[PDB]
Amino acid sequence: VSLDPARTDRPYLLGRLFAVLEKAQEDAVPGANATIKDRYLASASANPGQVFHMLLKNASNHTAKLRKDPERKAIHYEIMMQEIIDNISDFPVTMSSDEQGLFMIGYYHQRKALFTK
Amino acid sequence: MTAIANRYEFVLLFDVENGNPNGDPDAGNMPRIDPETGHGLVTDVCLKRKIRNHVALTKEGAERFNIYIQEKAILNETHERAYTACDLKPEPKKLPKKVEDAKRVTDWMCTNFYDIRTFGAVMTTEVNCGQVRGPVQMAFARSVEPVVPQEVSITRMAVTTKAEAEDNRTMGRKHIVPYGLYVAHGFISAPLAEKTGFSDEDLTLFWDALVNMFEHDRSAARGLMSSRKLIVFKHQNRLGNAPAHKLFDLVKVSRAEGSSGPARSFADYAVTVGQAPEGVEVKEML
Amino acid sequence: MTAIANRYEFVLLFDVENGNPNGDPDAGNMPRIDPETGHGLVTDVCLKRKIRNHVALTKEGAERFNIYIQEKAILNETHERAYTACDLKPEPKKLPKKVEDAKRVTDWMCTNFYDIRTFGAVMTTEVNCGQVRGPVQMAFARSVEPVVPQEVSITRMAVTTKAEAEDNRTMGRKHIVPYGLYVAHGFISAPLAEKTGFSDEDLTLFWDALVNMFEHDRSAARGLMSSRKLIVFKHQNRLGNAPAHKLFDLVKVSRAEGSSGPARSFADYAVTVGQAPEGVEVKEML
Amino acid sequence: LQALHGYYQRMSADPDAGMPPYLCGQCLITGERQKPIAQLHPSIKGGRDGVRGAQAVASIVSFNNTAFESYGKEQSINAPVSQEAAFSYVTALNYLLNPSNRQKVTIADATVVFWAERSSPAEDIFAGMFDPPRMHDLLVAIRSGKRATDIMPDMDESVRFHVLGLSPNAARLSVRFWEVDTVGHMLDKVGRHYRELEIIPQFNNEQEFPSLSTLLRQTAVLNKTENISPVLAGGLFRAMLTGGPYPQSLLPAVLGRIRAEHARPEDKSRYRLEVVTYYRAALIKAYLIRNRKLEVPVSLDPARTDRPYLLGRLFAVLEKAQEDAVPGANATIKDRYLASASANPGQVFHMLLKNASNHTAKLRKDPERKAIHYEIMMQEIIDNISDFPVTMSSDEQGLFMIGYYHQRKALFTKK
Repeated sequence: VSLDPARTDRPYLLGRLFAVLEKAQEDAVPGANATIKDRYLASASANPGQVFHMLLKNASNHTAKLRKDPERKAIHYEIMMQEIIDNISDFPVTMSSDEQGLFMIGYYHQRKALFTK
Repeated sequence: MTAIANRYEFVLLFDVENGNPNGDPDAGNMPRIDPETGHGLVTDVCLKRKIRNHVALTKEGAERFNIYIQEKAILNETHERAYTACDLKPEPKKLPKKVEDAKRVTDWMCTNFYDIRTFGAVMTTEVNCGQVRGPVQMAFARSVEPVVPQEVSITRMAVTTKAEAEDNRTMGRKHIVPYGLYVAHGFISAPLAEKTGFSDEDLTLFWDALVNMFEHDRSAARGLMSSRKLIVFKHQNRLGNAPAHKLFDLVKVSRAEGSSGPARSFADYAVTVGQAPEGVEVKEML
Repeated sequence: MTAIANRYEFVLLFDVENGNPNGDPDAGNMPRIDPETGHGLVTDVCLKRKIRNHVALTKEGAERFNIYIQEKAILNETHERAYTACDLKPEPKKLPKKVEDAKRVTDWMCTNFYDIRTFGAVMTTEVNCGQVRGPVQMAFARSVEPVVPQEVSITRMAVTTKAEAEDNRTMGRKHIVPYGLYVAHGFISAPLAEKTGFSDEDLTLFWDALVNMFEHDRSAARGLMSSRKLIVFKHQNRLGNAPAHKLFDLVKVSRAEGSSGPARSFADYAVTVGQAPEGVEVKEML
Repeated sequence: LQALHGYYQRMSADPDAGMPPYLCGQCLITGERQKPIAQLHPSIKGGRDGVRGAQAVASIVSFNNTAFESYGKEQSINAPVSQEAAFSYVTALNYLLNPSNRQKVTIADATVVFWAERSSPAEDIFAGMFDPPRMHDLLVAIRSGKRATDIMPDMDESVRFHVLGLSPNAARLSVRFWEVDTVGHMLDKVGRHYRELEIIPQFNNEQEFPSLSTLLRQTAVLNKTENISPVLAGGLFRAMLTGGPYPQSLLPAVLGRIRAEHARPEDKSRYRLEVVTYYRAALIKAYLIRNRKLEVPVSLDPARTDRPYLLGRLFAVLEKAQEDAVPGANATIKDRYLASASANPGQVFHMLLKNASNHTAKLRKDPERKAIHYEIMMQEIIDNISDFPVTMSSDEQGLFMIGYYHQRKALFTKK
């Protein structure tokens, strides 16, 4: 995958975070209506500082749900969450139209990487 | 019929609780928001709809107070009715080639229909009676603070269709806003009013509609909504005595002392109004 | 009507909020933009039309205060009237020559019609009446910052034409600018005025028109628009004393240091005016 | 102009196309000395029949006004030629312009005529083959690359061939281009011209050997036969038969059209007309070859791996979503964003993507859930990219349209 695991660009990081969150959720609850993407893509971009902290609540709940089962992937995700977030000093208030584009890129690269076996 | 003789400006305030004020028909059905800032938005069309509803409810077909049967009607029929009512042969694409009767196929409308008299309409349609501009205009509504839409899940007893796959049989969604406070602006023009006859009694009825708009609107999804404030500026001559933007600046909204993080009631806010120039009259008690 | 005796230049600033300042006839009806930079654009033509409207409104057709480029008019009839009022009848469509009394038909049109007196007109059409330049000019308006036009999806609960083919709602859409600030330039020249009689009273009228033109322009699609600044440079003799571009450089616009994120109000910007050379004097209208 | 005089001499001895009717100085056209000099020349046919758009009576040489006279000499004395030479000269021309004989064609501003130095079938072939309505076996022969003699050995490739293009203004006449090449060389260059133009057709009914008059129209404001820039009509015709570069002005012209276009329900076509037509794509491809020396394929290339070409592909796919989402669509992103996205990608693509989500989402809730197939493709494309460029130069803005046309076709092939 074209994913660069050492970019360290804040919007890129954010997009990767988003993707991982989505994947986690997906694993947690088979047969769901839709994705996280569908519900909160817009908002995230609009106002990163207001939504991420809510997303991380649900993340935990999902992980909890998962881990109890033999499918203890979900520990592997949590480590990634650790790593990603580690590099971030604070959440942005607003994002330019430009870094919005960047944001997207990061998302996609990470998405494909997760789907790899 | 005697038109008004002064220019007007006004400001309106309202809020919501655990409701969807106006659903976006493209974004699933989520509330409308500012993509850049997260501020909420409300279309003026919505408001006008509400006002028309209230007028129809309260007057109930009184003369000169018809509402253009806006619900599910074939609009072009009323135009040929104006033509035939004016004794003019209906013209699909064009107005009559006769100034007086040409305008009459519209003046009949103005006499009959209140909402046409107030907002105007496009009437160059497949039956042509012309155009109207409307003496009353409004802009978009904007929240004073960012909003955070929420979504919830629903079960179901039963199945609509032949779902033979064969508990809790179905999911469903709802979209809500915990809290929010909104503002709006509006204008009234006398020179245009002279062209349609929008008169004082109509203005009073309009004020009443604004005060009591929400009371008859209860629905499942609507939640709880109400109006809070209303300030009216009245110039002293047919053309105003000050710019509009200066007037709207006299009203200011801010957090109460007890900020306490998330806002959840009207009580959280403080509202104040300045003092107007000499040529403008301020009445706010409405 | 004596001509003015000095050269003039000026700069104008104005806002927009949740509106479409000028629709593009090719791009569906999106706002006009610079495809390469994202900056917004406004045609001078629009401004001119606004001015004409305002004048018309205010003056109400007083002598020497008519306007010529008027709603659905057939223009060559006014040329034939000018010819006839000068006791004469026109040449055929070729008209490579001047008209049979160039002075009197041109002066007849100059006298009576204000906007001709101001702007000029191409008028060597099939009824010849000559040709005019006009002393007052202005260029395009460009936004200080790139803009982000956005589209809005809306409904109607009624249909126009009986061919329902199904009684149902109808979809539509809108286009808006969240916010934007514009700048424009203009010039006035004495020698041209000498040829037309453009007089100081006209100039005062002109200033007033500029200050207030927007106030009478409210409509559905417009939103809220208003003028904010106006600076006028006056030279001390019949011909200037400094290049134009030098003067326009004295006005500087920049965002207030405290603001961040996308701009949303005139308070987000700071405006500064310098000191003019000795041969010019600076005055601020608004 | 020796050509005309020699032409008349050639066949005037023959029983058709030539008739016998008709101080002292040096006759320029013939170079002979001490012959009577004509004071004025016979007229040239105008009108539709003659030179289209001209005055009823037209001339090549005229000195009406003082500003046109030099060294104190008056009227036709400014250019001495014998009476017989002028007669024959004019006569030949007049004959040629006769529509009754297959030697004339009209292109935008101008009327064009041609002849062979000697009697040959070439005259016949060229009239149709340069602007199509044996027919096309010799066309695939020159497009392939083989010589003309292969298909028709009889053709003396050594024979000379003439071409002349004229356009009028009032009663006076002008010259836009003139060419004198030989047979062999001439259609060799025409073969080359066809190779470059080659593109996969979008619909089965479309031309395969597009007519030059067809192509020019496509640049018109409203697809009208008028409104064609007389300068591009002259430039392309000369570039075709000389084999030189296309005029630099051509490319931004095309891009302008694509910017200015919007669908025309008023024309009541069943399909909402495509902005990047079959024809427009062809013109763009050809320009990148001669002028820019690029490589570009005839069909979709899944391995191309270039940011401008990739981004063109991307725009195609995400459009498809829209179409499916809303059958019988009102307007499409093609009608509004295509100019912006191709010039200034980093300012628009962000939001474009966001929108696409909703389309996908709605396609995912309904049956026929292959939003999925589109979703994969996006991912694939994306991976190859690092960053969105802020601005693209014109050369970058051709490739984007080619990537779009190829990718859109690729999807039509499915449906």
